[PDB]
Amino acid sequence: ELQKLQWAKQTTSICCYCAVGCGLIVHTAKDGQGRAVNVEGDPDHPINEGSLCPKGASIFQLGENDQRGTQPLYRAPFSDTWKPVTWDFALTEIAKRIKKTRDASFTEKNAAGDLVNRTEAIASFGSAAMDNEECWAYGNILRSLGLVYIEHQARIXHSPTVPALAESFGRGAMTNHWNDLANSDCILIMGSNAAENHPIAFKWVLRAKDKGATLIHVDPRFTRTSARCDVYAPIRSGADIPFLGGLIKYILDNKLYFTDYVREYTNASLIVGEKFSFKDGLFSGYDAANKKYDKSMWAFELDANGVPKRDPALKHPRCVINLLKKHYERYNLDKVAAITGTSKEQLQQVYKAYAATGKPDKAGTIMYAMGWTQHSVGVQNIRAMAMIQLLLGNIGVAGGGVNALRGESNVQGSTDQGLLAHIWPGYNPVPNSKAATLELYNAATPQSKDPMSVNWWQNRPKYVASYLKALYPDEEPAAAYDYLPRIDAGRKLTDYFWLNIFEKMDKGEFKGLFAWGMNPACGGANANKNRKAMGKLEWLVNVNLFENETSSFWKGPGMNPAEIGTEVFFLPCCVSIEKEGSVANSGRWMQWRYRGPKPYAETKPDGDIMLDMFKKVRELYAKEGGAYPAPIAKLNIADWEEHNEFSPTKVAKLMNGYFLKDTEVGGKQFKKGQQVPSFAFLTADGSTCSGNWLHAGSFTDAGNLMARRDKTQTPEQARIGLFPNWSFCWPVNRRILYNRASVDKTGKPWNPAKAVIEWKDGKWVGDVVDGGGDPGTKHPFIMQTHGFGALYGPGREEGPFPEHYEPLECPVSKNPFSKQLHNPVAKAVCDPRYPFIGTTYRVTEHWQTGLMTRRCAWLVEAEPQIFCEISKELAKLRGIGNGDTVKVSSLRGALEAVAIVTERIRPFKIEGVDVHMVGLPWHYGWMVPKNGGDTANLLTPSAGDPNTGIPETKAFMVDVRKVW
Amino acid sequence: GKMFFVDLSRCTACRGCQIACKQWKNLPAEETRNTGSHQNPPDLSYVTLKTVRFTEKSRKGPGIDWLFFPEQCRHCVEPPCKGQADVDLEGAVVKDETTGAVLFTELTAKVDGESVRSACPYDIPRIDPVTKRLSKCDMCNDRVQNGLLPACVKTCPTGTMNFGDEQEMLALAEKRLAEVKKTYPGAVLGDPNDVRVVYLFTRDPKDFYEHAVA
Ligand SMILES: Nc1nc2c(c(=O)[nH]1)N[C@H]1C(S)=C(S)[C@@H](COP(=O)(O)OP(=O)(O)OC[C@H]3O[C@@H](n4cnc5c(=O)[nH]c(N)nc54)[C@H](O)[C@@H]3O)O[C@H]1N2
Ligand SMILES: Nc1nc2c(c(=O)[nH]1)N[C@H]1C(S)=C(S)[C@@H](COP(=O)(O)OP(=O)(O)OC[C@H]3O[C@@H](n4cnc5c(=O)[nH]c(N)nc54)[C@H](O)[C@@H]3O)O[C@H]1N2
Ligand code: SF4
Ligand code: SF4
Ligand code: SF4
Ligand code: SF4
Ligand SMILES: [S]
Ligand SMILES: [W+6]
Repeated sequence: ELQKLQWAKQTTSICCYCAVGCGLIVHTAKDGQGRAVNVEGDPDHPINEGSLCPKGASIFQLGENDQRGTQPLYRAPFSDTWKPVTWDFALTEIAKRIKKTRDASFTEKNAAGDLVNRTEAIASFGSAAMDNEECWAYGNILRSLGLVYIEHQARIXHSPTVPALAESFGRGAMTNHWNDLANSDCILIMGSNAAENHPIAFKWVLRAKDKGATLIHVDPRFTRTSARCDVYAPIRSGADIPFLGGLIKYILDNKLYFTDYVREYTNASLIVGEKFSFKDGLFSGYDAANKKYDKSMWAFELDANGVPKRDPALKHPRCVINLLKKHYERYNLDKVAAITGTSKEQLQQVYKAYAATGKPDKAGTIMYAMGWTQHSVGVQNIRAMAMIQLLLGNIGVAGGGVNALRGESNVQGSTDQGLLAHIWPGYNPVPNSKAATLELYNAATPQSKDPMSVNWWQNRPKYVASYLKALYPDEEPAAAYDYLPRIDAGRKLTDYFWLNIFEKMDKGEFKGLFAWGMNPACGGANANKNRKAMGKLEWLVNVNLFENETSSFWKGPGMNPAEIGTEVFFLPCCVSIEKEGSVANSGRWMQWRYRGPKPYAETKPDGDIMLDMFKKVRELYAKEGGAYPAPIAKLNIADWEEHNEFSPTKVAKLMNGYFLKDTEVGGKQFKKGQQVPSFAFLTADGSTCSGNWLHAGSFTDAGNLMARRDKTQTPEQARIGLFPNWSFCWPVNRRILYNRASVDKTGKPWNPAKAVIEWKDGKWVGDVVDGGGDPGTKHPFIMQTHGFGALYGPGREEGPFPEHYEPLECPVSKNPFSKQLHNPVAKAVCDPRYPFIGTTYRVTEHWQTGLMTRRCAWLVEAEPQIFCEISKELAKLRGIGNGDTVKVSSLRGALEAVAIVTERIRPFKIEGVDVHMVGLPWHYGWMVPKNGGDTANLLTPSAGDPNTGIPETKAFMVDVRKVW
Repeated sequence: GKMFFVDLSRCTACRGCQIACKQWKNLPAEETRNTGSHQNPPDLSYVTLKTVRFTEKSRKGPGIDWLFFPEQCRHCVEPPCKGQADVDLEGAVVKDETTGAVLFTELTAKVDGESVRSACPYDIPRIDPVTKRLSKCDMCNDRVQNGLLPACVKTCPTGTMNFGDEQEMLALAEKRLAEVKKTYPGAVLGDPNDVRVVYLFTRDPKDFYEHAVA
């Protein structure tokens, strides 16, 4: 016996940091009745096998931390101190601020006369840190109250992926999963620092190398990742599309594509209409006035029945494949080497290694995260990766895929539950003002006349109706549709997003803000503006683990509390290991975790906080009346609680869904009250409810599949590491998406030694088949309208093929690929006093703004202060020595940091001129610790673009000067 | 006896091990500051039994060779620290018969601490300025006796850290050296006959740290 763990109860959990989803074991004193005594890795968990990086390994110090919030705090207008208060007072006075603001601001109809039933005076930020059941309930609370300005983290790092991959494959998700990396023959890490930012992933990456894989890192900087790769290839900031376009040309020229895969499973054979063209950096249909394309000019030639025409011989000049060859012929090794700053020799090595996976029995994977996509062409970067993977036959196969690495532990889930302004749960769009009825809403879904095209989104009416039955089970869907708010069809979508919320806040156009599980005073670009802007709120609610730069912005640097009238409520929530629920990892694994210690002091789970808060609003409306009360009063919250508190289990069951009456579906009989066994059995006629159609299958009559801890595998499952009985992944436990593309038209794997699925005597064996049907009878991309993986993608704002448009403004004046320098569908000053390219990035030991990890002594011990990494070249130019204090300044602000002079950073050669890059971590802030430094977002700009709404935190102009 | 095999060709310098060592023993954090390096704490101390040392070496072409060294007591088969100290008082330093762990006890407060550090060819022992006790890595001996991996080994995500019976681990180190040489031709095992913590270095051990090897 170990004395430390003797007498303690042992429970399982899931790490509260990144989207790898490592398992924990928690030991809690007094057989569960006290505090945590130990937290370490779960040896039985198939992803981490007991391993933890320093963040996961220090969760004990996060949880049993004496700096944590103990009870609600209240800050009165113009006050200069906190005042401790009861939960009763806090939630009561908050409910009144919500009701007072809603009643005064609510608008039933917009100016144009259309019903919108919303308030625009309240906005919410957060959060990927909440459990899936909490994220779901939170969004529905905010929308029942009529909010439209609902955003979180996902805007920055996740939102570019979703339309890039949806256009390409039919879904926005990461295509494979972590364990599957071990099956790859060549791993290209580009726009990712996975060894630092997804550390347990490198378990599987190195096991790939053990079996013969080549590891390639493409990054402007040499990192801890680069140290363990076979090839490090430097790239100039923003030169990614040239890099990837040259690889496409290389693949085509050298005939390294997977011919049969390309002909059968991509849109290579489809005939594009005569109205498509490209010249001098512009596609056809360009409107120079409105900076926009007429995309109908990009449409396919349709046959008699409305189906795009196909030449299987791939000879017609307007075949996608022939147009693709033509488009990328400009991306020769010489031009690409010049702009990327990668040597021709290294380009050839990288291209050769990776394009070799075009062999049917070889697999290549691409790993990317947020680093490379913080600009207006980020969507087209990811498109290029998808296109390469399709040419090589790497989509649907083991060791292949586009592994778009999710950031936070539940950013997949928080996005899945519709905590962005444009989506409901299950990626059903938020209605605009012109979707006047449910039938009109449902009318927007494209149909296919191809009988081999499953076109699964035609089932959308079942999903929207089932969702509406979950919130308002006593109403007809068509009636319930009118309760939830709608955005204006007139306005650009980006008016409702992250960056514009800060803009509107600065104009005094919001009364209240929820800062729920976020630290925007540090995480928002242009921090000086945001910090000032928050002083123009009437009230602010911060729900958080600790006091922070957001909760206490009013006594931040340069701020006078007496001049600031914002009323602030701080509500302390509990840590991950003090509550029960699920989190959805990057591979869509929806994993259940359990309560170890009880909540610290008087902290509460988010579920209890939000539910209590809503109930008080509900009470106020019941006794006072007010603005359009029906959405609030009728909302089904009884399904959300048990024994007087938020119930994770019951919400999860509602999210899965259940039959509201006896129902026949798909030739099966179902009784009232039964759990819906999959989304295939949902209905549009009110027979079924389901809070999220993606969750249908996750919690059935067989019980909670998310809580399965079963490592049982068949040989073929174990060979590639599917672990199908460990937890549950959407959709319906399909671990590798698009897996029908991994077999020929008889159902035989391209690579039998790494089979994903296989037709074996009447059925599919291995993974769950992504789309039912005998071999050869269905197109493999079942969420696409036409059924094919899209090389040519005419739904994208910037054009159907990725094209280099310079994302760097200041150091560049000419585009070597065309006459169009910048993105033609998207005001940088470039003041000569700031000649260096600043960039921000992460280290292994800190998390996000550092709110959490700056409170953990062991992590501060390893990384105690903000630093500034520079080359020997820039150090010599500016007379900076390793470890000197430097001042980094921009048009937006200034800070001090410790200099780190390293050969890991080198100058860029841009248009014949040396241009220096300056690297900062964005993990620091003024509140804690002593001498740590403040946020790198003092320096960053907040001028996004009307397409993405993303600020440029990866390339912004600065100066660096030595201080004494 | 038990042994660690530490394959430094797989290390990402995540510092999982550094943190996990402190979590298991509930060790205090030092006061640190950045002096132009990711390395911190700068050195082993009474309260730091393991730190990851970072070294940058120029190479031809882009990038560097970035060398990482998670430092700990080598648990010597013939421990000089015990040979010293046994001069002043036996029982200050003992060796576990079953595991092969070399263990400092409370009686180290009574011996010549400074002298015991000098006797160490790896410069491992550290002194408490107050109680004069000596501290270092204890092989997580209690965990090992209870059939658990040491904290730093279990936490490691890359397979850098390996632990087990001495014959298995020596067999593993020989097998792995052969495989690793195909990528790093100048790879060597550190003092493999003298110690119970066998590092595989990708090149000259002294590049990783001046006391990497005896
Ligand atoms: N340790 C740790 N891990 C984390 C986090 C954390 O805070 N700390 N945060 C999590 C979250 S929320 C997210 S979204 C992810 C993000 O994960 P990453 O995207 O890996 O994060 P970054 O370090 O910001 O950027 C990755 C790399 O992009 C490189 N880069 C910069 N500009 C370019 C460019 O133009 N082209 C290319 N090819 N590369 C470029 C940077 O040099 C950097 O090495 O990390 C997650 N994991
Ligand atoms: N310059 C620059 N800016 C960036 C980025 C960058 O790379 N560079 N990255 C961007 C990206 S991708 C991201 S993800 C954002 C992140 O920005 P934020 O999310 O604002 O960052 P933090 O608040 O540090 O994230 C962790 C938060 O989770 C909270 N938390 C933890 N557990 C719980 C819980 O159970 N309940 C609740 N309610 N809260 C909990 C912690 O209290 C803390 O506030 O920053 C963005 N900003
Ligand atoms: S932060 Fe990510 S890699 Fe590290 S322990 Fe947690 S889930 Fe695993
Ligand atoms: S935990 Fe493993 S990979 Fe990470 S620094 Fe320690 S030995 Fe290296
Ligand atoms: S490394 Fe030094 S302290 Fe550790 S057993 Fe050997 S001589 Fe003793
Ligand atoms: S074996 Fe135990 S005491 Fe030694 S470094 Fe590892 S965790 Fe620390
Ligand atoms: S995120
Ligand atoms: W993120």
